[PDB]
This record gives sequence, structure tokens and C-alpha cells, in this order.
Amino acid sequence: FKKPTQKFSGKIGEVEIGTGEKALKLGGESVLPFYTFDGDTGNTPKVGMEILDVYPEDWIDPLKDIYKDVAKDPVKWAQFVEEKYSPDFICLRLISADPNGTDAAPEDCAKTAKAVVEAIKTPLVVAGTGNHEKDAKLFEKVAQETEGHNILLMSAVEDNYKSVGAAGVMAYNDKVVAESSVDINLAKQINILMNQLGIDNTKFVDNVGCAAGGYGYEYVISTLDRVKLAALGQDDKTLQVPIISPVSFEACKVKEAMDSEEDSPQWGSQEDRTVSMEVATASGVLASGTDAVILRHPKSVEVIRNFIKELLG
Amino acid sequence: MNLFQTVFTGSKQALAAAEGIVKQAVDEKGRDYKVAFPDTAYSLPVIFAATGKKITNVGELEGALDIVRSLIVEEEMLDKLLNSGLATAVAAEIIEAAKYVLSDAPYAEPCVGFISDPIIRSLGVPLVTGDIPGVAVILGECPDSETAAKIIKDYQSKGLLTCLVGKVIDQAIEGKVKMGLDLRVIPLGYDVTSVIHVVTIAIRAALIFGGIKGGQLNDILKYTAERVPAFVNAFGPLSELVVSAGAGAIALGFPVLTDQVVPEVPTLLLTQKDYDKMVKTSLEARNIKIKITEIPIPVSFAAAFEGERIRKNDMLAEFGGNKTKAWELVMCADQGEVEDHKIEVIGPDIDTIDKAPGRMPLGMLIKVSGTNMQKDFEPVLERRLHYFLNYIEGVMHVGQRNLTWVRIGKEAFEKGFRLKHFGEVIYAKMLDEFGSVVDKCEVTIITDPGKAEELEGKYAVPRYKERDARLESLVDEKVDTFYSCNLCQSFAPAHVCIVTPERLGLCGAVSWLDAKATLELNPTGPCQAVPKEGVVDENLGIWEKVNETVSKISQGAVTSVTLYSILQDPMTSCGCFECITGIMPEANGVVMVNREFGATTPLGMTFGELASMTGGGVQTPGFMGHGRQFIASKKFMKGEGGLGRIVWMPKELKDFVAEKLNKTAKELYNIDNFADMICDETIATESEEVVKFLEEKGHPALKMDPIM
Amino acid sequence: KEAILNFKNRDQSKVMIPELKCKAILGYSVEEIINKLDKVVNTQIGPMQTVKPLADVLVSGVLRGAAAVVGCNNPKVVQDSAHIETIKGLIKNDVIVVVTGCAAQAAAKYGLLQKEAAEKYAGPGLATVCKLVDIPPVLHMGSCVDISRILDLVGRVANLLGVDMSDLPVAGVAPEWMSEKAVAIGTYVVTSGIDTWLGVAPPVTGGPEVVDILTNKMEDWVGAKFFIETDPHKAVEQIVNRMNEKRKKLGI
Ligand code: SF4
Ligand code: NI
Ligand code: NI
Repeated sequence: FKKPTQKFSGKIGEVEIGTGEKALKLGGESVLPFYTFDGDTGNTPKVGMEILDVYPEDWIDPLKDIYKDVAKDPVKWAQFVEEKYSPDFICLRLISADPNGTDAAPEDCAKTAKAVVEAIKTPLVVAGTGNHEKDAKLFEKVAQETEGHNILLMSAVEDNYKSVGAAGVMAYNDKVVAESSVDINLAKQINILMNQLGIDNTKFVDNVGCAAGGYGYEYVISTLDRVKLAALGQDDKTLQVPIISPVSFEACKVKEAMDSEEDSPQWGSQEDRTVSMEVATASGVLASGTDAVILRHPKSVEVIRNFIKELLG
Repeated sequence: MNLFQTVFTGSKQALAAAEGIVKQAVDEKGRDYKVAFPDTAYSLPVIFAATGKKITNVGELEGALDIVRSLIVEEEMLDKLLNSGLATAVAAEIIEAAKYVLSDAPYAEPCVGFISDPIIRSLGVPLVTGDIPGVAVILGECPDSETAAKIIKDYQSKGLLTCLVGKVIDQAIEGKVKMGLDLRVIPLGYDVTSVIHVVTIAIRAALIFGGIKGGQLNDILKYTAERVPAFVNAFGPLSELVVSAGAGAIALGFPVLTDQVVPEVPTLLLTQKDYDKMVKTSLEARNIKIKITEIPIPVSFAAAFEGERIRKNDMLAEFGGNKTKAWELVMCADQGEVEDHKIEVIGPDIDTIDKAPGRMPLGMLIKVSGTNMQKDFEPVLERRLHYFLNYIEGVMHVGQRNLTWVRIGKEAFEKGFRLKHFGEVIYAKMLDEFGSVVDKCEVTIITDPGKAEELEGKYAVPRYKERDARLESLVDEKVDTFYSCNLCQSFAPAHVCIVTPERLGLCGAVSWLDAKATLELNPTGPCQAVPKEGVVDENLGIWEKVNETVSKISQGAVTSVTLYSILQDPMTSCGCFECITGIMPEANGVVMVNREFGATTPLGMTFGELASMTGGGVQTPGFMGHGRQFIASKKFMKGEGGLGRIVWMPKELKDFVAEKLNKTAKELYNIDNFADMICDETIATESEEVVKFLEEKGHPALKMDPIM
Repeated sequence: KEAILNFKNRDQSKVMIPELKCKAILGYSVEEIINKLDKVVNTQIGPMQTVKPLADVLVSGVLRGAAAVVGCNNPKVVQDSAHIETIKGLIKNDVIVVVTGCAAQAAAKYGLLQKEAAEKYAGPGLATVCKLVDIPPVLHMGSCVDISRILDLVGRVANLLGVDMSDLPVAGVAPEWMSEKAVAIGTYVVTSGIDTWLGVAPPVTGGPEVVDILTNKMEDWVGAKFFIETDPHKAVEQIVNRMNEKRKKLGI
């Protein structure tokens, strides 16, 4: 037989997040994920851990047992996570600014983000709520306060793409996440809008959507496949940015993960089901072409790191 | 002294003042003394922008005078005038830099002097998002304090950041204008050279937000001209230095407005004596648009109030239908014939109603003017009217053109709804949704029985007839640009729709004019332009540019397409189509199936099996999906002979299309009643029966060349 | 019908059509020019439908002047050479050019009647004006009788500025004229107060008094005079110098 050696004319761009020796690079691959036989994968996929500013009341009991003594303080929580598990990056989700739930002024969340970012050396990803109107002001304040650390701002959706673009990349030299929803054409549109604003492909990453396994997962898989094939096979310049997928945002809120053993006695250990859901979702999206994943349970982080190490090496 | 000589004289005076103050700095501080601006990373921004050099000591400040000298070439050509304006800007910066060298704090409050980099980053985000519509650079002196206060507070109330130079700072204080960075009223200084402090804001905006390295002067000037919405209002007598500084503002693309008689340059240097119109003149000159945040109406306006039908019990007023005559029209007119935010009502209002549900004619006339507005965009906006009225609770609008059908509830009458609020809502939504192509909007509500009919006859019906004529007479030959749509790629990844005047979007809702309007109004959207280049086969419908665009958009899945043929490199289908055309070789023709037709066809497969075989963005020769309007097209199966191949069709589809199908067949080569020769499910649904009927009916498809 | 029936007598073996065609834009009547100028009029200032924007660009010095290039070909001059060289020199010197007749057709063949020509040949002021108004640097105003339009245009400008037509920085050029119509045109253009350059010497060199009248004394009568110059580059230089002289007289 003849070895299959189809070549690609495209290459995913590289985006650097963080400062110092902990700074991580995303992108650079010229082939499909883990296709070390086809060519070179520019950077290894990065795994990050998720923390909240407020106490995680809705998380499962094992996770609240893991962070029983640090979950009150975001700074202590971030320092504990960094000292114990040493992730590639930390995602600080500002859920206290969610208008539907408890509502907070952008100044308080910006102060919390600054306190967290001035206590850790690992790259920090600041994620807002789902509200675009709140997100614009929140990210303006956060980027003003957390200046000089090259943080990543998530969910710069089209409705506020200018504001998060202006307060982020342009003003305070941060990175941004252009977010679309299970569509390759919408990802192209948001990338083109960011490029026309004056923001290069080296200044933002993409979020083509994320879902838990079993809940619209095939749409995410197909979108990842399509954007990867277009960026590499077609040399589509507007899709050549790295992709970040927040897995624990959706995979940890499903019935299979969040049902206690007393709620479903036949299913078994709640912690095992949570870790299994996280690992399955992250593994699938990593295989489909994501560059960074955000995980909640440290066991999931360890399993995914070993998975990446086994596949790449 | 002409304009060029005035600017050259001003630049020389600016150079003379720069040399004198630099000499003082050398004599008092020495050439080793540090030169800097408070809290900036760009050194002296204008010199850094123009040359890329950072100036740190007094000796280099003295060496920066050569930049001013090299920028003053006294030749009466436009480029030299702009360079001389930049010479004044560099000289003004050197003067301001020497001020900080000579005196530790050269500006006393209210003047702020230099604007630090953190402030620029603070106001940079509102500049990008449009929260700051523009920068009003006001310098000089107004005839009185109240005139200055009125203009300044007019800019402030519109969200613009206004900067003040000269005696207008004192006049505004006498006029009690609240000055502050959060109040967007920044006094820079009483000297003309203080205007450089807002110039460096635009310069550093290019450096910080545009990412342009120092020394790339042309890129920086291009950036400030396109990205920074700044303009100059020069009040009071203007010296040569002021005019030369204005040439610097013009060099950055900022138009200069003044109340003085000057050698006007269109779009760049304008005289406006009327202080009551200076703000509006400047906004037009700088293309600044202010977003009306709220619609000044008492009744609630929201999208959630669409489709809430109010019954006879709730209803107060009723327009159109069989009760009376009502019409709506959106027409493009020259800017002189439209007046911005002019809402007028002709005739009685709904307040004169007897409180019983009453009938009265309603004529709605919306004149829109703009630079990018054309006649083909008139229907599109008009359709949105249907939604704009429906988002108001208490009123409902259905119908189009002279078939307008509107109901207004009694609760709207209680809350305070009148006919002027129709115009207010229409104007607000026209300027919001269609701000790209609509600059000025005038709404007129007519209630008189005579005036409504007179305006409908004069304006409405001629435009309806011309729109119908344009829709009828457009063919692929006249145009030189088709349009590609990829909206249905969310479920058909390889599907690309090519829309021509004769080939509609196969969903049935996207036309050539609709695609053009979408491309104009929504760039980077579903609809993009496809030039008609590299024609290969006009009978078949092959263009090299069309193949290139299809290959690009489909991400390489489909490489070559044919617009007019069903068997050779056909177009793909997504799944929104209502009709499917399939080939029947025994009849030497093609059969047609519709979505509502659930029974079988001569071909065998039903619509569902045909839909599964045809849709999904796969090129399947011999089958295609399309709408009801493409059937009677001149280009329908032009590559295989024409629509004479149509041999079978459901009776409902045939009855719907018969008129235009007969017209096109009469033009083709056939007797007008071509519908009767086409078989249907009533006569026969079977191979041999259909073939027998066709051959006994003299169908033209049996006399053509073999279809395959 | 006679022409169409003659197609049957075509000998296709004798046919040779060079594949050389050029896109051109024309139709610039005074009304069309005014309509184009309306774009650069601020609505809050006005007025509309006047030559005022053109008068403004001329007075401010963004445009140095306006020149009419008219006339025929003549075997005495390399065909179309003088037309093209004169037009390119004028537009390079920020002189807006209006063309009529065979000169206009030479400009059309060469490719000057294009919007793109503004960025390829025009100087900075004229390039800016062309971009702002969306016009070519060379405006085709029609046939030889349509030179009257040029007069009309100039007259309007003069009437807007309250001066005679001899006070404006305007000129006419006939680089390659041959016809008696061209002689009459140049004579009435000079008599109207517009200096005229002739690229072909008229048969007057034998009469010293006539040469002196046409090139020197005419300026005392009507404020304009003939210039005889067979070198197009020198003609462009002389036109620019004369326009600058009239600008300095007018104070602009
Ligand atoms: S079928 Fe209609 S909506 Fe779908 S891609 Fe074609 S034109 Fe767009
Ligand atoms: Ni479709
Ligand atoms: Ni479809």
C-alpha cells in the first residue's frame, strides 16, 4: 500500500496567553489533532481549571469537599489550585455578575479578578456571564484593573464584539475569545469582524461552541471538523486561530454528572460519573480540533493530561 | 493673502515661536535637561508619529526644529499645504514640550494641558464602540458666552467629547458648562498651541489602538482620517497661525468649521455663520450619527408585543381592508425634499373619533435620503415597516402597499397614542436598522379622504408599477454580477446558492434584489457578490469566476457548477425547497413534484425519497430542488432545451403556474395553452400512461434531442 | 437596411479588427457636473444646484485652474500625441481638464476618461477633488458645438464670483487643430476672455501686425490672447504660468 500523505497548505496561528515562564502558546499545528505521523502539531493542547469568585454552592459534594477550606476566598482558591494541581491556566468565572442570579457591579468583579491575577503566576482566563450587555461593562472594568498580565477574556460575542475588542486587545494588551454558536460561517463572520476592527489573528482565539456528550455534541464535533478542515485544507485565513472549549461549563451541569447516588442508586458514584462526563467531552473535542480545554475536577485534569501525553508521545 | 499663503505664514510664525521657546529652554536648563510629557510612552507623539524618533533631552528638542523646517515648502499645491499644516502641529508640540521643561506645572486648572496615556485608554473604548460619537475641537471665542454654552452643551448632550482651546473656556465657565473628563468637556489651554493636546489623542489612538509603528506617518494619517471622528469649530477672528493649525487638522482628515469668511474647501474647510446650525453642520461634515436610545412614545415598544391580536372589544381605530382605503410607501428622494425628524399629520387625528370603532383612510409616506440609498432598496425597508408597527402594543399592521390593514386598540387611545407616534417609531427604527444607507427620514401621515388618494395616485401606484416592471424585465444578460448565499450551510455544509435575476434562491425567499440589499446592508453576511467573469458557456451557464466562488464558499466540496443545466455539473440543493425537478428519460422530459404533494409520481420516488436523494448539498445530475417561481423562468433547464421538457406536474402546481408557464412556452416555440399538454395526477400517474398521453398530445419533449 | 443588407458582401478573409478598445466615461454636461458637485455640498450650508463647489476649489487653490482641450488631428503632428501630452501635463499640475471633439476621443482611446486615471496621472489637489466628487480628472463635455457648454460653465463661475471671464485661471488648448471651425472656436474663446494655446501655427506668420494683434494686442482689447506653441510640454508650462499670473491678479 501507499501511505496516505495528503498535505495541507494552512497552519493554525499561535496566540500567547500569560506572562513569564508560565505563559502558554496555543496553535501552530499543520495537521489534524494527534496526527504526528502526518506532520507537526505546533503546540500541545493545554488543560485549565475552573474556579469561581463566589462559593460554589451548586457544585457536587465531592468538589466542595476538595475545596472546603479555600472556596470562600478566590485568591486562596486560585493559589491552592496552582500549588496542588499546577494547571496550564486558571479560568476565573465571574458568576456574581450574572444579571439573572446575584447581580454585582463591574467594579467588585474587577477587584476580585485583580486580586486573583496578582497572586498567581499561571495564565488567567476571566470568563463573564452569558449577558452581552453586562459582559461589555464587566470586561471593560476587568481589563482596566487587570492590566499587564496578558489575561484571556472569554465570550466576546458579536453583539458586544467591539467593546470586548476595544477594552481588551486594543487598550490593555490582553487576549480575547471570539464566541460563536455551532456554526462555521458565524465563526468566520466574527473572525472577519475582529480583523476589520484592527485585531490580528495573533490577538484572539475562537470558541465555536461547547456542549456535553449526548446533548447536541455532534454539532460541536462537526463544527470543529469543518473549521479545522477549512483552516488547514483550504488555507482559509479567517479560521486559522486556535480554539478553546470550556468543557466543565456544560459537562458538569447535566443529569448524569450532577445526580447524587441517592438520587439514582443504580448509576453509582456521583464523582465517578462527573469525572467520566468531563473526560469524555474533553477527549472528543480535543480529538475534533480544540486547542485548550477548561476542566473542573482535578481527577479529570490528570486523566486528560495523561491522555494528551500518551497520544502525543 | 490666499489660503496657501495664510497657511505658510502661520507655519512660519509657529516655527518662530518654537525656536524662541527652545532657546529659553537651552539657556535655562541646558541641552542635557530631560524633555518629557506627563505619563506617556510615546515621548512627543507628533514627532514620534512622523519620524519614529523619541525625544528625551533638550538638545534633541532643539534638533526637532529641523522637522518643522523640512515640512514647510512654499509651493501652492495641496500636498505642501497639508505638510505645512503638519509643520504647525510639530511646532505646537515643541512649544508645549518646552512649557513642561521651563515650568514644572505649566497648566493651572481648569486647563488640563497634556492628556496622559491612561486617559486615552480610558476613553478609547467608547471611541471604538461609538459611545462617543465624535470629538468636537472648539477653539477661539464666540460672540457671547451663551452662544458658546449652547453649542458646547449641545455637543455634550449628544455624547460627544468636546475639547476647548482659548477664550471659549472662559465663555463656557460664564455659561456654566460643567467641565470634566466624565462630563466630556475638557479645557486644554488658552493658547492656540494647546490644540496639539487633542491632536496627540488622535495620534496615540493610531499608535495604541491601530497598532501602527512610529514613523509610518501615512498610515497614521490614514487611521485618524477613517477612525477618529474629530472635527474643528473655529469661532472668532482667525489669525494665520490658527489657519495653519487648521491645515494640520485637515492633514489628519478632520474637517474645520468656522463662523468666519474663509477660502472654503468642500468637505474640509467650511463657513457656517448660523450658530443654531453649527452642531448639525459639523455632524454632517464628520459623518457623525447619534443613536436615539429611546423612541419618544408613551406606549411600550418591544419585540415581545408582536402578534398580540386585539379584538373588536379592544379596538378603537381601523384602517384599510374592506372598510376604507389605506396605503404605505417608502420612497427615495433627494436630501432637499426630505427633512430630518419631520413628522407631520395631514387631516384629523384619532382623538376626533366618536369613541366608537371608526373608519378613516390612512396614507403612510416615508421619504428616505442617503448617499448609499438607491431605489432597489426601497421595498426591503418597506417590508420592515410591517414589523416596526407590530412591535407597538395596541396597534397591529398586516398587508402591503395599498392592501394596508391596521388596527389600533382602545387601550392605546387611553395611554396617549396618536398618529404622530407612528412617525416617531418609523423614523427611529429606520435610522436604527438602516443607518448604513439612510441618512435622513421624513414620515408623513395623511388622514384626509382627498389628500390620501391624491398622494397614493401620485406616488404609490407609479412606484408599485415600476417595481413590478423591474422584477419582470430583469434577465441574466443585463446584469454583470450574481450573488452567492450560504445561509443554508448550517444543515447542508457543501451547498452554495447562486442567485441571478432569472434564478431565484431555491428557498423561494431570496431574490437578486434581496441579495443585493443584503450585501449592501449586511456585509460579511450570507450574501456576497459574484462577478460575471471568465464566461465559458453562456448557453449552459458556466463562468470561471462562478466556479471559483463556489469552490471557495463550499470549502472545496463543490468545484465546478452549471447554472442552467440539470444533468451537467448541476447546482446543489439544501432542503428548504418546495419543488423538485427530476428527469424522466422514457418521456424524454422531466417531472416535477411539490412538497404538499404526498402521492406518488411517474418517476416512482415520492417527494420524501426525492428530497433525501437531492438535498444535502450534493451534486446529483438529473435532479434538482427549486421554488415555484423558477418553473416559468427563461433559464429553467435552458441547457437541455428549456421548459418544454416538463411532462408531468401536480394539478395544484400546474394551476398555480399556468399563466406564466403558458407565457414562457408561447415565447419558446409553442401554442399558448402549454399547461393542458402537461400531464397531472388526475389524468395518469404511471410511466406508460403518461408517455401515451404525451405522444397523443403532441408534447414538444417527444420531438427534441434525447435528454441524456 | 441598406447597411445591413451589405453584410452579405463581407469578405471575412480581408477582416482585421485590432483587439484594442478602451473603457471611457462621458456625459458631463453642465447639468451633470452640477449634479456631481452637489455631493460635496454640506446640506446645512448649501446652496444646492450651483457651480459653487467648483468655484470654491478654484478660489482656495486646491485646483490651480480649468483647461479646455479641443480640436482635431493634423498630419503635421504625430496623431494624438499633442492631445495626450497636453492633457497629462495639465492634470499633473492640478488643472482640471474638460475635453471636446477629437481631443476628447483621443483621451477616450488613451484611457484618461476613467476614475482610476485620477490616481494614475493627476496631481494631489486634482486627485483629492476627483475622489471627493467621484469624477475622472478629464471630463468629456461632448462635441465641438458642445464647447458652448464650456463657455456656459465658465460664465457661471464668473457670475458666481462677480468677475469677468478674463479674471479666471482658465485656458483653452487646441493641440492638433486643422479645421476652419477650430479657428472660429479659438477666436471666440479668446474674445470671450479665455487665453488660447494653438498647437498648430495658423497661416499668419507672414503678417507681423497680425501676429502682434493676435498674441500681444488682443489682451488689451478682451483681456485674453493667443499663444502659439508646438511643443506640448512648453505649452503646459506656459498655461500654468499664465494661470498663476491671473490668480495673483485675482488675489487667490
Ligand atoms: S436556499 Fe435561500 S436561504 Fe438557503 S442558501 Fe440559498 S438563498 Fe440562502
Ligand atoms: Ni436553502
Ligand atoms: Ni434547502
